[PDB]
Amino acid sequence: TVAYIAIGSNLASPLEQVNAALKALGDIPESHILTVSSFYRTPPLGPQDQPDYLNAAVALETSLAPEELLNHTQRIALQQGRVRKAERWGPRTLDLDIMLFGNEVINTERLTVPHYDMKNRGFMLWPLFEIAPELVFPDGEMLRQILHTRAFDKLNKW
Ligand SMILES: [Cl-]
Repeated sequence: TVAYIAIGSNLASPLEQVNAALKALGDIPESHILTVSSFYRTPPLGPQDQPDYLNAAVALETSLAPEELLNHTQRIALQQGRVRKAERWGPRTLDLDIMLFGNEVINTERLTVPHYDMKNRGFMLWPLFEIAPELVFPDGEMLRQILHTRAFDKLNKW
């Protein structure tokens, strides 16, 4: 099954943080990276001197069940994030989210797929469109149309 995963980081030097997450994704059991988007840049909100977020989308082929894949993405987030050194929240973070899982709709306390807010996040949609321009959501919406009809912040490549 093809799952689409969002990666985001504003940790340390984000380029290598994201490369580490990618390596970890490829090391998930029964799973293989099919393609990775370009790396995109999201500025922080407000005047503060805060680091930019690096965003990417990954197509991962997997024979894992959705909640099994979630165990792994949560594990990698913990292991690679500075959760132990810093705090769960941030403000500096490594985010790994399952955006889509095949054509499945999952509504559980642990897992909601499609990701609940992805259709409002240009930093998820633009990278996803780069790697899956013909994508159609489970509810029938075409990714290509959402990008024509919703307002998103300008998103430059990293
Ligand atoms: Cl949907």
